[PDB]
Amino acid sequence: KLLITIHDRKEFAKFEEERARAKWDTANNPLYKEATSTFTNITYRGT
Amino acid sequence: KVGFFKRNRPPLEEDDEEGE
Repeated sequence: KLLITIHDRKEFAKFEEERARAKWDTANNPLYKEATSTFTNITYRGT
Repeated sequence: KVGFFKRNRPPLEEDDEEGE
């Protein structure tokens, strides 16, 4: 009767979203620098 | 056939499957 063990091993199949979802998704969109996607043309330099 | 009907139908309709 594996139809249960094989049908139960699937429990982790979708749970794969729950984990990534967790509470605050372990990632409150930190961004850090996503807005200004223009990271300048490597022309940094400064004085 | 077993847990399938008794795993996703109970939280909604205690039906089997074909009848959803």
